[PDB]
Amino acid sequence: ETKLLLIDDNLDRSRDLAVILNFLGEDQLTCNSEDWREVAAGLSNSREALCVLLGSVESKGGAVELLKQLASWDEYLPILLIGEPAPADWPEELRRRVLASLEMPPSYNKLLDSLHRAQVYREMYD
Amino acid sequence: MWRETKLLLIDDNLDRSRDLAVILNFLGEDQLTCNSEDWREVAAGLSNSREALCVLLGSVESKGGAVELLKQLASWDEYLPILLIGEPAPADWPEELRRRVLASLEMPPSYNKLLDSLHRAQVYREMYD
Repeated sequence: ETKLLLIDDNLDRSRDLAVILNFLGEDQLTCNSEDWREVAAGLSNSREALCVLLGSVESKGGAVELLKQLASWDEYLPILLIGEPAPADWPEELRRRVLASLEMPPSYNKLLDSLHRAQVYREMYD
Repeated sequence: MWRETKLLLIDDNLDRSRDLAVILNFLGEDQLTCNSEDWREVAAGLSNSREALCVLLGSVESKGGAVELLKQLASWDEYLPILLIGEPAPADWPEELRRRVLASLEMPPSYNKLLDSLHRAQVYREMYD
């Protein structure tokens, strides 16, 4: 019984992403870079979070900093990039957790396939 | 066997209408979006009524009601199927109209029912072409 973790500072895209995820019957919590810890404290524990859906981080230290934090919160939490460049920028270590970099809106298939991939990833890593 | 088509979204509930557009956009389903006061104007931009696969119909605050709206749609093209969004087809309605409503979609829709309803639409279009 898991929830997706939707972390994206572009509010408009977020609202659209949630609409699609609800349509898809995929549960999710909606947070930004500033408040994601609070919202994530709503979950029993961290393993309730299947995957992070990540858009744009407008906080101090950017996506890479948010990501460092995510992996100290749960280093087995895989990431899904949506609507943002694939960055060769990121250190390999935290590029590792990024299952796929998807377009906005993602294709129906890519999205489902990638969520399936996040299922398996969590599972193999428990 | 085919031709290119578009969905026609008529819904005065604007937040629902925007949400529906996001979903259809996600689905790759070309569509035109309107409310009841401007639907004629928006629809005119089609080549003809036959490029409309079907109507997704929401709430109608038009002078009169959705019943009248259905009536105009029918005169326009009587083979143009209707999908009720967010509304069970009222048992109150007259069969000539009811005969055209193929499905009622709960909000937010199910992927499999939306697809099933679009399929019924296509079977219906091409039956009377």
